[PDB]
Amino acid sequence: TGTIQDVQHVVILMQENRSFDHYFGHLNGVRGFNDPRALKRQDGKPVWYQNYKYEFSPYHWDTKVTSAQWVSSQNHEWSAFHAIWNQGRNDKWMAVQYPEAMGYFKRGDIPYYYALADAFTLCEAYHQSMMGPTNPNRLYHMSGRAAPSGDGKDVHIGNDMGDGTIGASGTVDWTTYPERLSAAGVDWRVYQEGGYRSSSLWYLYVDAYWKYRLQEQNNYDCNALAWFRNFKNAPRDSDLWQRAMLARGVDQLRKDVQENTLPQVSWIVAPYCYCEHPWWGPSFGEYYVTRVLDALTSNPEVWARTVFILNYDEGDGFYDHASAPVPPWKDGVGLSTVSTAGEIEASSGLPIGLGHRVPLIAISPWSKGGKVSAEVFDHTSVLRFLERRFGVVEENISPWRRAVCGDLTSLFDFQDAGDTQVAPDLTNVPQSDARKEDAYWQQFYRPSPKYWSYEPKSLPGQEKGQRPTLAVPYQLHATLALDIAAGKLRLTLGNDGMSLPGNPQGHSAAVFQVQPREVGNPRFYTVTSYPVVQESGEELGRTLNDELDDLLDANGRYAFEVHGPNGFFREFHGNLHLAAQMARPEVSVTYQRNGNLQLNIRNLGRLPCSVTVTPNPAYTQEGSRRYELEPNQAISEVWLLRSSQGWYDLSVTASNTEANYLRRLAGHVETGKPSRSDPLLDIAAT
Ligand SMILES: [Ca+2]
Repeated sequence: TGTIQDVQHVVILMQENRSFDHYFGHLNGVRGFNDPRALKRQDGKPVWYQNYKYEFSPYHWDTKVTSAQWVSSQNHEWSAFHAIWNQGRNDKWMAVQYPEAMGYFKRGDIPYYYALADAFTLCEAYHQSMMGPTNPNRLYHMSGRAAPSGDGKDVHIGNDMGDGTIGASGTVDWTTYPERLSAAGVDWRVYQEGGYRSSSLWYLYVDAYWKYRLQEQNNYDCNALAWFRNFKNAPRDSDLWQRAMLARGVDQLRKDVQENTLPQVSWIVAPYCYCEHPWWGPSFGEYYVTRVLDALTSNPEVWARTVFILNYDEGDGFYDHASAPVPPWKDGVGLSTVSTAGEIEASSGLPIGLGHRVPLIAISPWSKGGKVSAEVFDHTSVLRFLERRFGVVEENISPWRRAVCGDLTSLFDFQDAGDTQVAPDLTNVPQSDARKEDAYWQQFYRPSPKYWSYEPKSLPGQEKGQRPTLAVPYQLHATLALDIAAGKLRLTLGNDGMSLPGNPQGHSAAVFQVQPREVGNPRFYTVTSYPVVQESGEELGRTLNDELDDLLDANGRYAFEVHGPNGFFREFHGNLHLAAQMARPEVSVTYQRNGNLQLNIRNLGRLPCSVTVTPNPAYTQEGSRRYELEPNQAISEVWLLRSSQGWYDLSVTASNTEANYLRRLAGHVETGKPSRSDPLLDIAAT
């Protein structure tokens, strides 16, 4: 016992069109509306201000007075999503969307979801695989690739795949993971209220004037297994059609749980009235989650070996501030040690994914405590988790997606059981029934939310408090060097990977985003903790060297930021041409074993200079330290960080040096053990 194999039943529930900051932008301990490493626009304001001939900012939807649970969905086409992305700038959020997409909810509107988040594990770095519509994301979730072949050509980007119910009438013909599950011999099933032709336009997309209330019989064509040739043309009495595509119910799920005959792996699909789609409120999705939870938790033996994973397909047009890792798509935009075959759209040329943030909640006896996990995951991580548990490896996973995204084994603590019960409120259906009842009956008639009448006087804050967080394998180095001969900027990016209890040795892949504050274009890098054998016989990995030639101005001015995973910040400023003929310092880092930090300052110049280190006042109260460093000199300093929860933000300045010269270092020391969240989140952003 005590391993991943102890898990026996796995349930996957997948809702629609809810971004991260829309739900948990206020929750304490998450990288929410007050991320201190927020992206900065060209004008110098943080990205929380968006310019569309006027200044737009996020605002709090207050269901107690308006109808925020009934808002029409926005436009989230592929072109719209990529124009939002803007090749890493992420600043045209209001260019294509509409103002109402900037709203966010609070605990007063969704008590059930916030109770779940406070009680169960939440991922704040979960990204959608394709920056596009629903079906391709669900195609990735059910197959692991949205193309007939893994060469990057003919990848579906619009929407054709379907079952001829709500306008989607296509058929795709590559190997699907449930087929591998059937071939292997693992019991799998799909829970939905109806099969073929259950959903109807006449029922759901005509405002449903006859009912407009509830439909517990259809499935909204969200079954991605039904779009494949083998399934769509399987024998009517065949095993595949029995296991996958039929009519079932959540009451039958409760019956199966109480009979100790739960299918090993269950895809739970939702009816349209409950699947969180913007035509319907989050309260209905809460009620369905309550039904699933009370059905599942109705037995000790079943709950002692069950893992329930709730996630969403895409974030729709709802606002999210982070910028997702992406693979290089042309020249002059960075290099990756791992071959990006099949990850780049051939016709368009821009990369497919990954995309913005969507919530992921893990409910299991091994996933309590209200923890927050900073590793980056995509839809393929679920299939990789099934691979890790059952051993059936899906080859359809693109190599870049295999390297970048994790396998969800870092969320759960399998060294124990923790088989305790769950709070009575979340399993108590009738109060959630009351919430659904007065949500439909009251918030229906309230006026709709605007932005021209509910403009915010300030950017939204965050709930007070920290949360314990889970260890991540990312430890990074980013050093800058100036070529005194060629006058170029050389960036050394490095990774090692942290050993984990869930990761036997510590394979990991990190993505770096380099943001030009003044001039240039964002440049992305992918490094890995293991060697990668390139097609030419080389051995890439563990270290990358790049040259930032195009960032320089006409007079040598350079000013840029280096981002990453888990709040890795390195801000570099200065100038080059005049810097040649006097001294210059350089800053290097070393992660001590016991969670402390070591800072080394290296001088190769010609005259002595004084260098002062002044930490941010929030983390610690000891004073700045200054050293008079000579030419060809170096000194090392040990910085204690246990009282700051193992986070650092240092500003290194110097005298007798160039103007505008300033170095900024910031991040979290990774040691392989769970720790707390960032203390700086609850400090007001502006
Ligand atoms: Ca969707």
